[PDB]
Amino acid sequence: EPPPGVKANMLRTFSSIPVSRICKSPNERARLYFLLAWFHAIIQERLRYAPLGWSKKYEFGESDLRSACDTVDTWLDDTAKGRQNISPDKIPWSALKTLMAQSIYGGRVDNEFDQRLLNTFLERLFTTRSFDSEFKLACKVDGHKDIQMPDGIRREEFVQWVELLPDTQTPSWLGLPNNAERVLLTTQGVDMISKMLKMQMLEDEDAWMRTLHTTASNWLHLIPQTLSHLKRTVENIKDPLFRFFEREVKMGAKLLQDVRQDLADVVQVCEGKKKQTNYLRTLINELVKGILPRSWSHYTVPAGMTVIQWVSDFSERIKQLQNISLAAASGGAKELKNIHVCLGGLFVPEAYITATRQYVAQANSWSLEELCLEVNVTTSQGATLDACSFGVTGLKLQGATCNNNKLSLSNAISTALPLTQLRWVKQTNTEKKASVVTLPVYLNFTRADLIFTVDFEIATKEDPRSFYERGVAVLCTE
Amino acid sequence: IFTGSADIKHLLPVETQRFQSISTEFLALMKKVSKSPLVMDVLNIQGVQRSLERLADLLGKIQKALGEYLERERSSFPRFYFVGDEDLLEIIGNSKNVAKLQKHFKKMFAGVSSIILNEDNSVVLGISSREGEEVMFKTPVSITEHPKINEWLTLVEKEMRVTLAKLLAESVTEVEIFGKATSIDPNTYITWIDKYQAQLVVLSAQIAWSENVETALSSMGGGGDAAPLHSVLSNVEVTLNVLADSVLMEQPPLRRRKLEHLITELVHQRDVTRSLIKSKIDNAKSFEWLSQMRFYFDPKQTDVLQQLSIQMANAKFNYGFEYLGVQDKLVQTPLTDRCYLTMTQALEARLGGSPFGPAGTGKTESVKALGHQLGRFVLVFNCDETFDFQAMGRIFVGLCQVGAWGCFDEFNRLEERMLSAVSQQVQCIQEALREHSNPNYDKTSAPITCELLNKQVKVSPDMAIFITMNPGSNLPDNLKKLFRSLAMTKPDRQLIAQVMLYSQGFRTAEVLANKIVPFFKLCDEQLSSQSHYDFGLRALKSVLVSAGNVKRERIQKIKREKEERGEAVDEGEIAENLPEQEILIQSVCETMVPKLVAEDIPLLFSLLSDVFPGVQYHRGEMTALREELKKVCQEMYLTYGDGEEVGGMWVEKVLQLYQITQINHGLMMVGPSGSGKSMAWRVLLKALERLEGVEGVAHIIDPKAISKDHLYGTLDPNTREWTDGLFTHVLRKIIDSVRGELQKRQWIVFDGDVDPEWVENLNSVLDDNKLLTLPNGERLSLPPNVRIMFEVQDLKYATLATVSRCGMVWFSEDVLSTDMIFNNFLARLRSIPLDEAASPMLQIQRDAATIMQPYFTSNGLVTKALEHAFQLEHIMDLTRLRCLGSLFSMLHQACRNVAQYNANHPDFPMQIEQLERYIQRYLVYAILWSLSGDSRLKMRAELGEYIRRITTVPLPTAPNIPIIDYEVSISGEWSPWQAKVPQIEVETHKVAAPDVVVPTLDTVRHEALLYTWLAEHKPLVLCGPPGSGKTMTLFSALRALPDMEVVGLNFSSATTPELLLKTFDHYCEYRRTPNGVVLAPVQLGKWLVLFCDEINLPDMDKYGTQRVISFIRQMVEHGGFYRTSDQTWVKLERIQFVGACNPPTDPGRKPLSHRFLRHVPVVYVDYPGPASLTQIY
Amino acid sequence: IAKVQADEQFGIWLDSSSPEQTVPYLWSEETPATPIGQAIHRLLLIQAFRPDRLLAMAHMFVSTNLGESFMSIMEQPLDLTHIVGTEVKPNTPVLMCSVPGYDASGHVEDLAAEQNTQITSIAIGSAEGFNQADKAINTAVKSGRWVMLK
Ligand SMILES: Nc1ncnc2c1ncn2[C@@H]1O[C@H](COP(=O)(O)OP(=O)(O)OP(=O)(O)O)[C@@H](O)[C@H]1O
Ligand SMILES: Nc1ncnc2c1ncn2[C@@H]1O[C@H](COP(=O)(O)OP(=O)(O)O)[C@@H](O)[C@H]1O
Ligand SMILES: [Mg+2]
Repeated sequence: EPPPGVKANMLRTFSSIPVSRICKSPNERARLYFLLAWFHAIIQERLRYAPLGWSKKYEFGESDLRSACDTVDTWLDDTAKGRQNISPDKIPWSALKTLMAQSIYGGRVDNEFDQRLLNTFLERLFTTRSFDSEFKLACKVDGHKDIQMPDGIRREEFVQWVELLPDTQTPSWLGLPNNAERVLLTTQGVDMISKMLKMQMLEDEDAWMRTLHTTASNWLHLIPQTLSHLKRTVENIKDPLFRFFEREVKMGAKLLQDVRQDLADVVQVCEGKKKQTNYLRTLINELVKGILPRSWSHYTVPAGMTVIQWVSDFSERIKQLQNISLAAASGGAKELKNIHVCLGGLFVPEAYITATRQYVAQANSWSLEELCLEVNVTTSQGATLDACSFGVTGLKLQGATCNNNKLSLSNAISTALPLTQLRWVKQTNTEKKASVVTLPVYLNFTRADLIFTVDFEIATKEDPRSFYERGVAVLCTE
Repeated sequence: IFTGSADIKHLLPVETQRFQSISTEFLALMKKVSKSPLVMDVLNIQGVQRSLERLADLLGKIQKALGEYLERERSSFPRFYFVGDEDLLEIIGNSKNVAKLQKHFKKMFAGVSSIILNEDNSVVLGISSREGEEVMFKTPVSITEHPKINEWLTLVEKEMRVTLAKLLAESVTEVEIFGKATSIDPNTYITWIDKYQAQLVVLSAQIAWSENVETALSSMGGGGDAAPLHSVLSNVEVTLNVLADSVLMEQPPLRRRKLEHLITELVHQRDVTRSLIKSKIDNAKSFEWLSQMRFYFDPKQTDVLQQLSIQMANAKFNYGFEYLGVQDKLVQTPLTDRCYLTMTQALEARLGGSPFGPAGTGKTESVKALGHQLGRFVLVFNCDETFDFQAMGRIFVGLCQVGAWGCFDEFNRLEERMLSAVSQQVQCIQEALREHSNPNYDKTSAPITCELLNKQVKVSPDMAIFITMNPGSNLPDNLKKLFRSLAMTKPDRQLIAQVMLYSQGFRTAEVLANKIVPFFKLCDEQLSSQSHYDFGLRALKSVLVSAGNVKRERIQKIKREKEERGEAVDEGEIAENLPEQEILIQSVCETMVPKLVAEDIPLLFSLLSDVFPGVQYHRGEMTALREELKKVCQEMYLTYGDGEEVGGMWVEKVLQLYQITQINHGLMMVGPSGSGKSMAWRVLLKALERLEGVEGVAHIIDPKAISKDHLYGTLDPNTREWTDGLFTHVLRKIIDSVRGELQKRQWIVFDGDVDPEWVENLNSVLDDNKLLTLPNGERLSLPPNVRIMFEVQDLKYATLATVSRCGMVWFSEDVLSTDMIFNNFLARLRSIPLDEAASPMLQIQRDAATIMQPYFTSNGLVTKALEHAFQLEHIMDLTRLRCLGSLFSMLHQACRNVAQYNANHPDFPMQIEQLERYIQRYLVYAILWSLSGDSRLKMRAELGEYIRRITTVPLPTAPNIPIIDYEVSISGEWSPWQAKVPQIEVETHKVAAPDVVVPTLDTVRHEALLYTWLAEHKPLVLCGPPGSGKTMTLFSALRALPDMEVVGLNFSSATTPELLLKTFDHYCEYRRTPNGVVLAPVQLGKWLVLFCDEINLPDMDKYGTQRVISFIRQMVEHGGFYRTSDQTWVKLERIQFVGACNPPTDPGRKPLSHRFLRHVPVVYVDYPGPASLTQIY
Repeated sequence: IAKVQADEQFGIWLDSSSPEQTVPYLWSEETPATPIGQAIHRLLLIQAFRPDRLLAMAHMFVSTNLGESFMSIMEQPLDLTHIVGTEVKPNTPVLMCSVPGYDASGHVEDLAAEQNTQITSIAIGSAEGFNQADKAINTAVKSGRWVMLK
């Protein structure tokens, strides 16, 4: 395996790239190659801290570095025309940045926010200021430090600076918050426990049915007994929120009955009342091994979700569904617009966002495309709602704190957002403000599924870029 | 090779002489061997081993010499490497007969399907494409002056390039003149578009836009004056509007394709100029402008072929001037622009491209589109189990020596050895290409060569290789350092919709496209999940095509009104005043509404109001078609409704079906069994015939009964003998039109089921290509008149491909009502005679129907009993149509019994009073035995007491005996069944014989029922626990029947229709009557009972279909089948079917489909019991 | 729970960089636990409180149970010279698997240079490379040379 670390990655890059190739005139080619090495090391190290660093593990291999080196060679040669030295303002910075962002490295990148992160890294590194003696490769390093650019102009000086890099590396070198290391370490520890458990289970093979009976009974008391349906009437068929809540209630009730019947059949098999059919024995094996049954899994869930966590989430979701069902029975129109629903609990929260959009459109006689989303995180308990302002609870702001609806970068892993109050307003053509920042709202901690994009306001002089580098995002559920 | 064509003798002298001598020797040896075919005798031939070795040596020399000759010819004309060995030999042999060359021009050139020569083929005047576009040369190529084919085909290619370059120069001059005249006049614009080919028109537009933007940026440099860029954008929008109007007005197909190409180009130009204005570009040197493809045309260049220079960022290409014909341009989204940037950077860096991503992202499409943008011959090599290595080296040499491109579609489809070898060859070629980029090599005189075919191939710098790969993967490691991978994702449906709406004539295409696509996503999300729903790109294409058709129809309608009046005509104004949103919403309704379940139509209207606020859709009923439908329904004994009446829903459904037929050639009729879809489309066909005057023909085909090979034909593995399948035979017949059948409406109704296997060859036919490709090579085009139609019950296993390609008409069960079925039964009873006031038995039928009318009503005894029966439990899944068919058959037997009574007492016929009593009693008897017939005695008693509670018929006065135990005699009075069971005395010789049947209440009852249903020739089916007297009761009934031959057929799990077909060919003869081929038993006068012992048992297909059950369904519904050895309808004359299946709850018993159970009455023969066993034994 | 509430110094440990080194006494036992018992109890405490230090606490547990230098050899660079000189049979191939994006050929070339052993570098991906590798194996299996297959 390759020795992890920014210093090791940059040493490998400089060893791979020929010394003559770096030495070739103009002199700025050495610093350009150093910038390429630093950028490649930074992204390849951020790959480890996924999904915080990169939403998915892209293959930022040596082919990308070779393409980047060829691009830099060609463009620098064309600009210099054989001159021994060229001004740092003459280098085609725009061409280099665009090519690295859309062709060399952005070709593999498909996520819009990963592309945004790549653009921020490129705009921060590849600039005229990189040739200033006070350029900071990374800021707030190791709690309090800055990685200054090497002032040398030759490959020897750059490699020496690479070698004298401190051993003590932190994710703040890459741009991530320092707690990304803690998240990675606890993920690795949980993985090690799972691997050990797999080993012990194989040794345990060389009773189980009674323990499975206890587990099935416990899950049976965990899951609520039933979920009542909604009442489809002519008045409320027009209501988009109410249609969405019928769909949610029906799907949840169907899954509830399926899982309850499966648990009852497992209990009967354990007691000896029933034999093991093909599906029954497959389900029993999954329950014993702790693997989420595919038949049970019908709504998107975090990868690797265990059966116990899944039934706990199921119980909470059906409690929410029962609450909204009671609200609908009391009244299917006003309560469904003034209900504070948990976006994590809903099976398809993007459908809830679409339904709120449709409700506002019907209320204001507006087209769907003419609606823009605004978020007002209010702290007052049971805050009153506007004509078009909805209410969503349970949103988790990961990597920042929201005070007075303003974002400040925080070292905490996540902070809860009470009553985010998604509101829908008429879309305008005003330009995007500098202080506003677009935060993706991912479904879960995996960040593989995206629901919508909010536009929070950075506070004080927080750098919007710093936000993108830190990978701030909102999560529907923890 | 030699004796096949007489020309190669002159082409290859000496070699022909050598082979002539060798053939003499070989034929002498083979004559010797024919004399003594023993292996030992053959071995003992004097010096036979030496003779064979000498023959092998000499033959090899000639074959090699021939290979050297063909290599020399291919090196003479480098494009020859794309045709095969025998194709090239044919080409060179038939040099004089140029009519034999036109089939290879498609292989040799990109878009030159054929060439145009002089009257006597002395000189070549130009070239032609597959689409008919013609490229007359500036200087004709003379075959007489250059007789050698490799000497005048080179001139043809060079003249093609030079003619295209000069035409491009003139076209660019004309476009510059257009630009100098500010506003573009549509007449002159259309004149120019007609004058120049599609490729050069698009090139001229791109060159003009590039020069305009360069001048605008140069003027605006060093200031904030955005007026030049704003003027460029305004001019582009004005040109787009002019093209929209022109494509809306009537055009020839070629000019329509040119307008669509120009619209696709101008939409991209508008988007790019908007991006530039938004980015506030100052000077032309900025990379936000340099990263866009720019076309520079220099009139000062001496070389015409090197006048056009396509640059984009670092890369700087030149147009290859290869005639590409009229090929559909790809909509250039920003994603495809980034893809172009990556591949152009790779090409400049001398690295072959390699896009990757999920299938359906247009990887090879984007590669081909870029290659055509640069004017290069792009050769797509498919890799899915059709690849080869023998010709691939030849094609590689051709690419290197002609400068063409090569795209490997799904390169991972190759096996390991094939992939390794092809990767080695590609690596050699790409290393040769990268040898061009070095500075040390003298680029002025650099003949870079590669090692191909164990030879030196001078690689032209223009060639490129694109290795498209599909993850699930990794690029080969040997060439991983030579290729730059690119990820491709789903394209912009918004931009595709903009381009298509603009090409349909919608001026406000931007807003409509930004509305319709989110509406389709809204439908796909909010609407319920059904198997027949398609809201994809093909559905959007169909909706927009329908919108264009509706807009053109409104244009023509207003034109006709204003022509009838004295007002002048201005189609421009007429188009301007039409509501585009209303047209689009009307088309969306006319397309989506037919396919929607009854619970989804209000949801669709709510979504449609959400996306298109303040827009309403009003369906315009077609009065002429409504009247024709009413006439056909009256003549077919079917109820017709005008909306909210009995039959209103069904009439609405058939009208929607007609609309779907008009919009799409290939369509489906999904819906639950017994919904009315076959009646709907047959009535529609008859009414369309009556109204339009064009006769309608229905080729009902069952696709599941006949295997895929027999359905689509199969070429023989030897001699390549092609056999025509059912579908291919029908298509060939309609194409030939021997009896003038191309002037008729032919509907290829694929009545059956859709599964992912039998529709694979049908996907291309249902596509816009409308072509049936065959492994033989014949390409069967779909005629415009023919419509492929499906009558599938459900699309549970249907593929998304067919679902998207076929227009859907959902036929819910509530469409056809029990009131409709009762009215149909009564109408057929009162009109259609049973024996054949036409006849006294017809008069009896009319009296019986008059008596039964109060019961066949909306809230009558039959309806209430049917609801209660549905509430009850049954052995098979109860269906309304099975119940009603059984009841109607029983009532037909009742009136037949009345006729028999009249015949028995001719002096005193059936009095009206006793007829009333008898029919009133037999109605209750038939209701009981049709609803509770397939149910246990408990549910039979429940239904009996329910009838007793809810009836007005006097019924038996029994204290406890169920009404099912009473038999209605000819006289209306009831009679118990227990009076018909005699205490017989069995002879000691037949104590337990396989024919003796002790008379029991169950036997006297089921035998009577079987007699009625077998006399009606219904496909009666018996159910019950194994051991119940199913076969015993059936054989006793057939013994009661005078002339009824029986053929027992025991079905197993694996009994394909082959067992039934062998039974047919054993017991029946394929007599050919004047009406048609008729299947009939060898014996005369006796009906054949194809008694199937275990009808549930046959195992379902991989997609839940029973093949033999579908076969029996076809032969009991349409009254025949198709002979696969002759492809002709084989009507069944005297074949009748009976089943004796076990209950579906028993293991291995697959439940029968409702489409089959609809025709077959089901009886539940249960175990005798204790008292019955005591009596019998 | 009671000990956590009563312990004032709990917060400093809980919010420390390396809590596993100084996990406080938070469990009750009748008789003083063995060192392995202390290690396992501190492993449970670390897993419950600071699961991000679970890897370090497992390292400390394994060091207590098997010796401190148990994993120390793994930190050292590969001693491929000794591992090839002894403990590997000649007919046993050396499957030097590398994670994608890495090459292990340099280590073998350096080892062959260090031991002054003739090495035959061959790329298996080549179709002719198949037969070349077969011939090289046939020759070296008796000549006593090393064969490289890539
Ligand atoms: N317009 C109509 N008026 C009255 N009865 C009708 C009408 N259309 C169909 N029927 C009745 O329905 C039956 C014929 O239509 P049916 O739906 O059964 O055909 P199909 O679509 O081929 O059936 P399946 O879907 O089971 O293959 C007959 O019982 C007929 O009397
Ligand atoms: N009334 C009866 N008279 C004679 N045999 C009877 C009678 N009722 C039942 N059986 C017996 O029932 C058995 C099964 O009858 P059969 O029709 O062959 O069953 P299945 O239809 O299940 O194959 C036979 O042995 C037959 O003799
Ligand atoms: Mg039908």
